Amino acid sequence: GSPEFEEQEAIMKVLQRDAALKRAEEERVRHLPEKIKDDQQLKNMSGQWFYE
Amino acid sequence: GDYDYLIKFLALGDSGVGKTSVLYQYTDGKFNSKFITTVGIDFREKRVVYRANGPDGAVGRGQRIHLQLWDTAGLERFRSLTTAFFRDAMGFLLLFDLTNEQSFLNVRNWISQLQMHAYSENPDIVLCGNKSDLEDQRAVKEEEARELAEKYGIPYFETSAANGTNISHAIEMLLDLIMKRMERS
Ligand SMILES: Nc1nc2c(ncn2[C@@H]2O[C@H](COP(=O)(O)OP(=O)(O)NP(=O)(O)O)[C@@H](O)[C@H]2O)c(=O)[nH]1
Ligand SMILES: [Mg+2]
Repeated sequence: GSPEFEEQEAIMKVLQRDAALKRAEEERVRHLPEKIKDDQQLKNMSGQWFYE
Repeated sequence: GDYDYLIKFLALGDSGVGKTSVLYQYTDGKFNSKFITTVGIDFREKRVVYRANGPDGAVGRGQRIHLQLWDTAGLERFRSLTTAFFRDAMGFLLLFDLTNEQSFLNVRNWISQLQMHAYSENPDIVLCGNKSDLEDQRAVKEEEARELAEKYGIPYFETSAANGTNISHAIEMLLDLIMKRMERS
């Protein structure tokens, strides 16, 4: 491919890896209520605190 | 998924200052001498245990952290892409090159960009003066960098991605700052 195209290809692979990590993290957060039911700890562990 | 918190940081600074090397040294304990410039953006990961009050004993106290360490390109052709990623980072590792005065003089401009585009106007930043192993090529005086860091109220570490000096220090500091912010809020 052109350099232009190869650059987008490379960045897309990074974005795909990030997407996989995000899905894994989301599945972890889904299962938190099984073990922790204090909603403040859930907010912390889930990362929701970062969005207030 | 055997961890407790996903913490996301981002490394920024001019092209060539050592952002990729710093992160790779931290996550893998390795260093490459050949300059392989970053194609827009990349990230690395590391699983660590955060212990705010020091070592525990028989009862495990630590918080298991999965670190995602975003690695941005410094060249201006990627500036819009990399700026887009500033808003989702919880804290910043801001680098300059001890052997390159201009990268240091650009620190004020990078901070201004973070204040505009970060999640907060006053985000947690750790300043790293990198390539400390290259003393014969040094162009930035420690005291000058400390003075700058002092004005902004940010920690300053002099680091080497070559041998690892102060790398874990700088990143653990940044981790401590965001975990305390979580505690605060
Ligand atoms: N001696 C020494 N060389 C270093 C150090 N950090 C990085 N380098 C070298 O400096 C060059 C640039 O490093 P790199 O990590 O690629 O910089 P970058 O900030 O990621 N560049 P870009 O933003 O263009 O991706 C490489 O040749 C690398 O080996 C350091 O602490 N000591
Ligand atoms: Mg790089």
